[PDB]
Formats: sequence, structure tokens, C-alpha cells
Amino acid sequence: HWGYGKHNGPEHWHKDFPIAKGERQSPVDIDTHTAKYDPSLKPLSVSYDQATSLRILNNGHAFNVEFDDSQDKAVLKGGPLDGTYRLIQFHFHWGSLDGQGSEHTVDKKKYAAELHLVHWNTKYGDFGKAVQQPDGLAVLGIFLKVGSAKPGLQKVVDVLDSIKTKGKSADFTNFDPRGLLPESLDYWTYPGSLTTPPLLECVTWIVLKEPISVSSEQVLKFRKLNFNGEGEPEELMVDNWRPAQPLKNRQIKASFK
Ligand SMILES: COC(=O)/C=C/C(=O)N[C@@H](Cc1ccc(O)c(Cl)c1)C(=O)O
Ligand SMILES: [Zn+2]
Repeated sequence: HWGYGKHNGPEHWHKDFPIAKGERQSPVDIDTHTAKYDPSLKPLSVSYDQATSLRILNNGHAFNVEFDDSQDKAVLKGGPLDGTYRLIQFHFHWGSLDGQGSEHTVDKKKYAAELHLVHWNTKYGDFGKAVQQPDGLAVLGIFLKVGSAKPGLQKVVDVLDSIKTKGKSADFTNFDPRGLLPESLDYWTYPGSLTTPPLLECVTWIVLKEPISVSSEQVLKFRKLNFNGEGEPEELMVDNWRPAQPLKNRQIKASFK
């Protein structure tokens, strides 16, 4: 199936998923000097105090930390959003080297990694229904640069040994995603898509201006994971990012000057 190798990577996705070449695909390059400051953009509301993490899973493309989304416990509101969006899962994209790994780019700059906190619009009842709507998902994207260690990330790093191969999962309760946020909630926003197949065009992207710093030792542990399942030949899980797609008929708004 689809992946990030020479023969099944993003260049090939359009064959099974023709929407790959569609009107609002993600990620994109964020040209900071073309983004329009929009003073009518309300502040982002991130309410994660009652967040309930359940499990961590290696799905063969990345690892997902999954949350109980059966109630309004961890939600995104405000900013460009109408209504309430519940946190369902977060995961990362990263590189084989510190100089690549992010999906979005800022003035063509690639970051070492990118975090995606995925939320769905409660008005649609469940994640599966939400992805069929143009405003079904809100994804908060955070860049990672390599520098000082992120303490709130270490609990994630430590459990990776236990989910090394595709299909492995582990218990992962009492994790607080607030430890993954930068100081500022200043952001860019644009209409886009899932960055993995089926690449559905259902996402309001909210990309934070300020990256978080993680240590080289922390990202190094991401790179020890495997794309392959247990017993299969070993392919390191690295460079699991889709490159920037054409902006086309879209505008990027900024919450700040
Ligand atoms: C930007 O974030 C994303 O691209 C998030 C992608 C994502 O959450 N994908 C799912 C799989 C999935 C399951 C049911 C469905 O109807 C579809 Cl369309 C996908 C996953 O990784 O578990
Ligand atoms: Zn992602």
C-alpha cells in the first residue's frame, strides 16, 4: 500500500487517491510575507485540562497517541473555527536528518519535525462523518526545532521502545498534551486536507508561528521506529512527511502582525 519509499511515496499517491492533485491539498509553504493579517480572527481557545489519553500505536506510517473523544474533554475553539472540535489523536512527522521532517514549510524552511493535533467538529457526531465535510476537522500544527529538550515530550519518547513495529500498541494514560505547546498561540490558518491518504479535503489548518525545541536525543529516538511489522525486514521510520503542495486558489490568514 502507500508509504514514503521510492516506489510508494507521495509522488505515487495520486494513482490510488486522485484527490492528491485537488483544489485544497496540504501541506503548503507558508510565505510569511503573503499571509494576510486578519484582525477579525478571534483568539484560539485550547482547552485540554480534562484530556484523557488512552493508548499509543505504531500504525506503520507514524505513531498516534489516541484520546477519549466521547465527551467534550479536550477541545479546540475560537480562532477561525465555528463550534467545538474534539481532540481524537496526535502524531508527528520527522526526517532522517535535522534539516528536514516538517510537512508545512515557512518561507521554504523545513523544520526537523511537525506535530499534528487532530480534532473533529462535534456537529458531525463522529470522526468518520467529519472527514466527509469541508469544515469537519481542525488540525493544530506545531513545528519542532532541535535545541534544548522538551520535558513534556519525554514520556512519549520513553514508550517508543515498546511500539517499535507496525501494529504494536501500548497503554498510554495520564498524558497531558499541554506540555507540547509553545508559549505563543499566534498562528496562520488556511483550508486544506489530510496529509496522508485518503487525503480528504476536510481540514481547517491552524499552524503555530512559534516552534517548540526538542533535543537531538529526543528526535533520534523517533528515528529508531520501524515502518515494517514484527519479523519483516527492517525499514527505519524516517522521512514520513508529504512535501509542500500548490497553494492554488487559497489564502493564508495570520492572527498576528
Ligand atoms: C492532518 O491530519 C491527518 O491527515 C489525519 C489523518 C488521520 O487521522 N488518519 C487516520 C485514518 C483514517 C480513519 C478513518 C477515515 O475516514 C479517514 Cl479519512 C482516515 C489515522 O491516522 O488513524
Ligand atoms: Zn500529520
